[PDB]
Amino acid sequence: SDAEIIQLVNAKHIPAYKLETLIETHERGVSIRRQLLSKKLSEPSSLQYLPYRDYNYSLVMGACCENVIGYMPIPVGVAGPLCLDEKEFQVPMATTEGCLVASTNRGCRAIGLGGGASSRVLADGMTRGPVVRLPRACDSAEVKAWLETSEGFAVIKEAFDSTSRFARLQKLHTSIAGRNLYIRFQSRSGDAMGMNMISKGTEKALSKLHEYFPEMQILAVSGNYCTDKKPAAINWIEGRGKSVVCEAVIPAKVVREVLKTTTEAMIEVNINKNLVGSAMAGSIGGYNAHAANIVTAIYIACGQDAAQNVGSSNCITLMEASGPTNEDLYISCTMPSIEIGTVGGGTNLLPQQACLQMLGVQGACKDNPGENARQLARIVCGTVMAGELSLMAALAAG
Amino acid sequence: PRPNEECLQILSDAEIIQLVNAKHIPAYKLETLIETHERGVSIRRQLLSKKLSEPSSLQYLPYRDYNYSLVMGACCENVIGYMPIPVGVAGPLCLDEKEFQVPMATTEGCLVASTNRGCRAIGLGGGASSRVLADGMTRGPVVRLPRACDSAEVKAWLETSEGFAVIKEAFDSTSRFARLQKLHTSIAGRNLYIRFQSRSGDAMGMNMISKGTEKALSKLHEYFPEMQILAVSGNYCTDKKPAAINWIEGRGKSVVCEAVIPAKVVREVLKTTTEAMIEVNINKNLVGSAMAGSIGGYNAHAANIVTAIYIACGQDAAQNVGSSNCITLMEASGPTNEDLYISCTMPSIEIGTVGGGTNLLPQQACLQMLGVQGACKDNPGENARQLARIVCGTVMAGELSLMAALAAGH
Amino acid sequence: LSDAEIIQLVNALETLIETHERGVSIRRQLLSKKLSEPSSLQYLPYRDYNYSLVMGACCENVIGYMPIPVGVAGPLCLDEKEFQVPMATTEGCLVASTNRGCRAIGLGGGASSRVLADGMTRGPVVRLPRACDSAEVKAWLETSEGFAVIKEAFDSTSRFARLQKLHTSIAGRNLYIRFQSRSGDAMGMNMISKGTEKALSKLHEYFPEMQILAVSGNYCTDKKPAAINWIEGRGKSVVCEAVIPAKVVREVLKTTTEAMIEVNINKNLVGSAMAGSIGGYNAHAANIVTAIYIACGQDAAQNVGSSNCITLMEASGPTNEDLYISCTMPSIEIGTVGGGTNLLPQQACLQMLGVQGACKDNPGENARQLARIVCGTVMAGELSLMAALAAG
Amino acid sequence: PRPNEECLQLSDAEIIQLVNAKHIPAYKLETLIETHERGVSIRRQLLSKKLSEPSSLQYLPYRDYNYSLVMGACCENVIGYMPIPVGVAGPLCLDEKEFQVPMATTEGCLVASTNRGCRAIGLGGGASSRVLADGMTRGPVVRLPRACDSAEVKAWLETSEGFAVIKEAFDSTSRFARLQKLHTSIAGRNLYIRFQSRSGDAMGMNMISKGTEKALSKLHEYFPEMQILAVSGNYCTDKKPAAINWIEGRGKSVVCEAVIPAKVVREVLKTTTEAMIEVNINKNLVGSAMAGSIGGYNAHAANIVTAIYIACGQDAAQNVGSSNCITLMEASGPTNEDLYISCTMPSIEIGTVGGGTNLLPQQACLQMLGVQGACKDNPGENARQLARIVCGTVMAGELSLMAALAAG
Ligand SMILES: COCc1c(C(C)C)nc(C(C)C)c(CC[C@@H](O)C[C@@H](O)CC(=O)O)c1-c1ccc(F)cc1
Ligand SMILES: COCc1c(C(C)C)nc(C(C)C)c(CC[C@@H](O)C[C@@H](O)CC(=O)O)c1-c1ccc(F)cc1
Ligand SMILES: COCc1c(C(C)C)nc(C(C)C)c(CC[C@@H](O)C[C@@H](O)CC(=O)O)c1-c1ccc(F)cc1
Ligand SMILES: COCc1c(C(C)C)nc(C(C)C)c(CC[C@@H](O)C[C@@H](O)CC(=O)O)c1-c1ccc(F)cc1
Ligand SMILES: Nc1ncnc2c1ncn2[C@@H]1O[C@H](COP(=O)(O)OP(=O)(O)O)[C@@H](O)[C@H]1O
Ligand SMILES: Nc1ncnc2c1ncn2[C@@H]1O[C@H](COP(=O)(O)OP(=O)(O)O)[C@@H](O)[C@H]1O
Ligand SMILES: Nc1ncnc2c1ncn2[C@@H]1O[C@H](COP(=O)(O)OP(=O)(O)O)[C@@H](O)[C@H]1O
Ligand SMILES: Nc1ncnc2c1ncn2[C@@H]1O[C@H](COP(=O)(O)OP(=O)(O)O)[C@@H](O)[C@H]1O
Ligand SMILES: Nc1ncnc2c1ncn2[C@@H]1O[C@H](COP(=O)(O)OP(=O)(O)O)[C@@H](O)[C@H]1O
Ligand SMILES: Nc1ncnc2c1ncn2[C@@H]1O[C@H](COP(=O)(O)OP(=O)(O)O)[C@@H](O)[C@H]1O
Repeated sequence: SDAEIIQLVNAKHIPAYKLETLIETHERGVSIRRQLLSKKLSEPSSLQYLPYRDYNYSLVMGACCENVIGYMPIPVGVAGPLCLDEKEFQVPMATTEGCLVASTNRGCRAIGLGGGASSRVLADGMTRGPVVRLPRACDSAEVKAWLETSEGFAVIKEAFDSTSRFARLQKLHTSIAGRNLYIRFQSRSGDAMGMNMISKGTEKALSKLHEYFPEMQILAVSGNYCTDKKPAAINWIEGRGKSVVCEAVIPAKVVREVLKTTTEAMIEVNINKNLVGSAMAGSIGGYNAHAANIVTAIYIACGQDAAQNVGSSNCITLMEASGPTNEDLYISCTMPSIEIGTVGGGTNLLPQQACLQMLGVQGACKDNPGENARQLARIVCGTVMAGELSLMAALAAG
Repeated sequence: PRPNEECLQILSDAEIIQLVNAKHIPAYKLETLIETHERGVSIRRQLLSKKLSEPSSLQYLPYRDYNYSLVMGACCENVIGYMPIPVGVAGPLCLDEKEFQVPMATTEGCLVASTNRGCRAIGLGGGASSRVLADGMTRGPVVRLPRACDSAEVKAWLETSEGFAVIKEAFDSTSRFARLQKLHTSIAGRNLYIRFQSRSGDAMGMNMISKGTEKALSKLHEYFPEMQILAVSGNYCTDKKPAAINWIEGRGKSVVCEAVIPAKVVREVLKTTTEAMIEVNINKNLVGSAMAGSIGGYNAHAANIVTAIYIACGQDAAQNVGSSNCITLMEASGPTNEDLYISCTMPSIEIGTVGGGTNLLPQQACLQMLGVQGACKDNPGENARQLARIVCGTVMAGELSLMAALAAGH
Repeated sequence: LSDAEIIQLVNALETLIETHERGVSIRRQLLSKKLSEPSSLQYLPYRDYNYSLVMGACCENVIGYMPIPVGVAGPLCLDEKEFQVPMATTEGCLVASTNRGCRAIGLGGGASSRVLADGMTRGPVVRLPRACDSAEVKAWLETSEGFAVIKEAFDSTSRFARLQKLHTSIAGRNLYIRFQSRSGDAMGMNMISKGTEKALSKLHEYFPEMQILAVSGNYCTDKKPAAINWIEGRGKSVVCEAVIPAKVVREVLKTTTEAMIEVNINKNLVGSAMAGSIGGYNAHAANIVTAIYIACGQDAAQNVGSSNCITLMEASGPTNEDLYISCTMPSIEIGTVGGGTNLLPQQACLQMLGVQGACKDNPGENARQLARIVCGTVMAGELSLMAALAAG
Repeated sequence: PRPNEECLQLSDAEIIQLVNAKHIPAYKLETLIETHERGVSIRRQLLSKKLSEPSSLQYLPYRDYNYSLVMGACCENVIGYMPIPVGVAGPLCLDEKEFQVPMATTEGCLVASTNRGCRAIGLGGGASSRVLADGMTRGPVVRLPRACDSAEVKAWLETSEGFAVIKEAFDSTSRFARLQKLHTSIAGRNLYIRFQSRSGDAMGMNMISKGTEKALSKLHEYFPEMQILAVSGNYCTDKKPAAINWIEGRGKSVVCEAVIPAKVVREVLKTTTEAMIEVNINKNLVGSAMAGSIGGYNAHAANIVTAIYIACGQDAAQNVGSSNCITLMEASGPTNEDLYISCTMPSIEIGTVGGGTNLLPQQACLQMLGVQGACKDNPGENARQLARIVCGTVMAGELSLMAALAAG
């Protein structure tokens, strides 16, 4: 019984996190971990409203989380339809910020009444940037030159690509800092965000490189040159994951009636807030109003890694006068580094798979690998554009 | 399935759907038409379900038994259910002579485990110490004057003791927690960006600062009638976008944390040496981030910890953008210089224990678990400050663990 | 003694020898023997130059001087005055294009400028045993009493040294302190350093465990790009503006207001954004800043931060066909006394502008006037080059 | 003083009379007169009357200078020249050679401190350097009607075929115009294209601008709807701080290194290896990080770059990006008491042919280094050698100044 397992565990031997190994059932393991934790709290009843029952923990234990004590429910709203590339999407948004889903929905409506939005994927490739060290800068220079010859690259590419069917080493960007050499490996990864896959490829590639340069020390599989989950100019300038651009034209009438403002007022706010304002703040990649809000809500709803909102949110929002009389609104959003996937990680869980299915991009695209992930990136870029339209109209109106 | 003329009373499921499609009523008004909250949701799902390519795609999206009462008109719209995020626990975290059991909402494997290991190394080292260096949420509107000479005049005016006092009075009249601290202004030709900074009790303070800013700008307008208020936010805050200003001047809570890990613990718990950790920290977190052209990203993975705690505690997760700013430093310490000194400095943790998502019960549970839920009666803001310290300490545990693993390499 | 005699004595200068010009001749001969082209030095000038002002103040191991052509652009109609701007450069068409920009402004009724802030900085890095201690020092530095004592100590070092504010930043047990102060008409580097050393010494008396790691911890920030100079300013922060009549844009600049605006937005704002620029939202401020700095005896290496600029353009007037233009430069590091401004030729260029030496009546006014002149000339430079790009 | 309508054959005051009468612009004095120095003397006299103190130009030299090289090439409305003291630091032991480095500056102790740095390196066995990349850039901004079109152009430019045709049109403009990679970036319907190419021993601006013009003209044939907004869209990026130059390089990317024996650090630099390291990490790495620097992880590279640039006829305004540098220091040797130091400079914009290097005095400083003009047999080698020299001198400068800060 629980009372029995509790005193057996209190007898040090087994730690609270070794409950999924002993106890013959997931949910009970959680209940037992909770009771044990409750007694260590200044308020033993604090867990009362934290849910944990009837959740499919089979897919979570040993793949997505440890020392599980329940789950956190995030309200999921829906914005749409989003008319993108001649299709209609109903976008799931997990958030606790009031008016976010509503304002984004309004943005979607303005786009719909404007004939829809168009998007293009400009680049696709997840990255990993390890740091290695040579005895001297002259040696690291030699390695860089070697990696730059067609023969050196081919050897590394072969080693990298042997690790998986989706591992296709695209290019290599190397940077030297004295005797240190940072190597940025880039590769597609089917419909997976590709972090783990690229890591495996990187470890195999660095090993092959160690044979030709035995004096090379592999300091860290990640030397922050990726760059993963930290702001960096490199992701903005060279891209990371999926680089996407979206656009739409909003008829003056729609700007007037749906957005409650004018094209001229929107343009003036965009230039002075999103361009000049971000410039005065010393921003690198943050030339937008609130891309992070949309990226985050969709990421949580679709099982993405929410911490990747850091670089995935990079965006430059542009607005221009358009049309016969210059009263129509041209708008574009360019996002160079959307880190996303429809396979693996949190996308392996059922509730998040439901939101992905809702968009028609769940799991692998069997006939065209990577297409589901690309479609999801396009959807994110389009929804961000709807979000930018709506919030900017509100700011422009006062 | 009764006809529409009869259905105008106060009925059946298929009938509401037929009344919705017929009288063209937007799905978002379902909360004001049906009896429960859960049924408004169920109908919305049913309406939504026909507009899909896979009508059964919502099958596993939970929606039943959720307390929508607190969500409606406050946290979300067009609700079709909720998304469960697994919550793990890392700890105890020995911080400032207390012990914390940190809730972490995540779907990334080994994150909670590695962070837990980091907590253990710290506990064995005698614990961590933290300090709140600054506290003040900001809002940075952009106004325009006819000429740069006029915007310069406004800037100078805002810089006199009398001008500031007038603005501070106007700003502070809007709320009991609104305490205008300072003003940072920047000019770009005829544009003037004004960064208002103020404490806000235990609330993250976005809404309170906006109200204060609107009252202050209105007052400023009385002194300079030719001033045009272009946007209540001119990106000079800066909210949810990377910016050097948050890194250099801070935003929300600026915090520093530190600990010393005995060589023995580095060896046995972290599976490496102090010397290897230091070498990885310098060449990855300092030199690597420098080569990548990073502003404020001199850390290994602060964003992972900040995000997991933010989701579990009802914070605004989109604020992970600036809240994640962190510089992690490591150095040789002790008699033989073999013990590991580690510090994490986070200038812009945007956080709160009142309002927004913290008004929901499940997230209040995670906040209670930390002992920082809601307002602090006897010392306003203390709960939010305590939460920021906890976030900074957990990030440091996360940095310790991940760096040890990278240092041990293979 | 001959020259080959003194040379032989050195093997087996201005201190030993009597003449200044002779000591240079000797050094040139001594150095001549180590080069693989000893004749190369024949075209490097050295005679008829008074090394008196240079020795022990501006340069060492002097082997001559480098002549930089000085051109003149103007008149520059700024704040109801007219300036003839000296520009030392070797880049063809720079002076000419800048002159054209000046003409467009003159025809537009002139330019207006304002100095928004004035204060040179020095940002030393100190260390405490623990982050908790550095936090304590920061808190103390932010109290009115703590600032008062540091200020008293800083200001006691010179008549001009006046401490304005303190910006402190923590990195674990490290504490970076940015001292900002006016400095009369001097660029103020040396003066601020003296003040900083006296202030840190005083701070040490309150916190004996504090280690002064370096008088400069790169938090100033001097001669390296940094967001801190852009956001908080350094030296003189200046804004300049003008309106160019549609006719002038058409006839002098050979383009239209609409084309200029479109180039400014997509080049200076969007382009600089795509490039990941911090403070480089302009076309070529560095060209003007550098040419004037060399001609006026400023420290040319300071072109790094001094060049920070955001150039803005918009439609103005009744029919919205006139060109409104502004340039905002947050960190112009400049001076009219000390350093290279102590030399006669550079003093001539400063006199040409009417800002040489100290402004006895109001210290700092000459330096402020020079900063305004630099900002206005940059604006003329931006107008001209942008017109050329908008046209083709 | 003869009458105006007589003089067309005359004195100084006669030229003045004519100019002030017909409102003939001062820059015309070059074509108007027959000589050069007299055109300068007349411009000064004319200018002197437009000054609040007509005696201003008294100490600004103009006599005995070679204006033939300047006129129509380096400067306009010339009123004289500005003398910048030139000091010498060295020998600089770099790659088994010895260099005597010319430095034009007015900052006291700069040459001296740099000289000390050179001595510490010499006594340490010298420094080694490598050129990692070479390629000047120009980054124009073009516009298409829609983002979908600009994306099509980007994709087209990325094919081996599309590139070849671009490389052709670009290369056909010069002997040295040899186009390497293309880096494109999209911002909605805007497309920024960064052309990168070697340029022999020339810094490369004009050369690459020409290639870019012909490449864009070529691209306009495949895309008639493409509008060339500006030959430079700030994506180069030239003379403005930018992360792109730091990350992708511009001009010459160079790395330099040396090891300084503990004894030398102690006796010449007056400090210890341990103190130097501690200052480097907390000033050049952490300090620059706290300041929000992009590419400024050094103590004073700009000082050395500027002094050498002025002395060698380089474009001094290029000190903005050319100064980018990350200075690194670490414990080395058996006893781990020796000082390892490296400086990495990704974007040194330099040349030994063209611009100010066409003038004699600056050619003297270039000859002093043995890199003047074109390298007949190995094009670009002189410019590369100059970049290595700059990187090595910066390293000497960093060593010396850091030692002084460490000692206190
Ligand atoms: C006037 O309110 C505008 C508004 C709206 C409306 C569309 C309902 N929605 C949101 C939300 C519901 C989308 C936010 C606030 C958005 C916030 O998350 C991000 C924002 O702070 C980023 C920035 O612009 O700097 C703001 C809003 C934005 C900035 C303000 F100062 C005040 C209010
Ligand atoms: C070798 O594995 C190290 C490791 C561990 C271990 C402590 C379990 N946990 C995580 C996780 C579970 C904490 C991550 C990966 C962490 C990832 O989210 C952020 C990381 O990418 C940040 C960065 O350093 O750039 C990595 C890991 C880090 C860098 C790699 F290249 C590969 C794997
Ligand atoms: C078509 O020529 C434009 C022109 C002019 C004209 C005003 C004579 N002058 C200069 C000079 C004489 C001012 C430069 C070249 C200016 C150069 O120094 C800086 C510039 O490169 C900064 C930038 O805009 O990125 C350029 C020019 C600028 C960019 C080109 F691509 C080509 C030519
Ligand atoms: C204590 O003097 C150190 C010293 C020396 C010595 C080699 C004589 N030379 C120079 C000169 C002569 C090389 C400078 C001053 C150097 C200055 O130009 C750049 C410097 O400011 C960059 C930085 O370190 O942030 C400084 C110096 C540097 C920083 C100070 F705070 C004070 C003095
Ligand atoms: N509660 C809500 N849920 C979803 N969308 C909403 C909500 N409120 C407003 N919207 C969006 O905002 C737009 C504006 O609606 P509203 O404020 O009622 O003004 P109007 O009647 O003038 O359109 C709607 O078309 C809808 O897309
Ligand atoms: N079409 C596909 N795209 C991507 N991954 C696929 C596909 N089909 C199968 N897979 C499998 O899924 C893995 C990616 O998921 P995972 O290992 O969780 O890593 P990550 O979440 O870091 O991308 C691949 O290594 C491969 O085994
Ligand atoms: N599943 C897990 N959940 C939580 N913490 C974990 C988990 N696995 C490991 N840890 C952390 O990692 C530390 C290392 O334990 P383990 O991997 O068994 O190695 P060792 O037995 O060599 O110490 C533990 O003290 C704990 O803090
Ligand atoms: N060599 C020069 N020196 C100084 N200013 C010049 C020079 N050439 C042109 N300018 C300036 O540029 C403007 C352009 O004149 P010019 O080159 O003759 O072309 P245009 O008359 O076709 O506009 C003039 O107003 C003048 O101020
Ligand atoms: N009006 C003035 N403004 C500034 N400095 C002045 C003034 N009058 C005299 N001075 C002197 O000139 C010195 C400034 O020159 P210097 O020490 O070389 O420093 P800087 O680096 O600022 O040029 C001051 O210390 C002071 O003795
Ligand atoms: N070896 C060489 N390398 C480069 N340029 C050379 C060489 N030999 C002759 N030249 C000529 O010198 C020019 C370089 O000077 P210039 O056109 O002013 O351009 P820049 O100074 O901007 O590099 C080249 O365009 C070419 O005509």
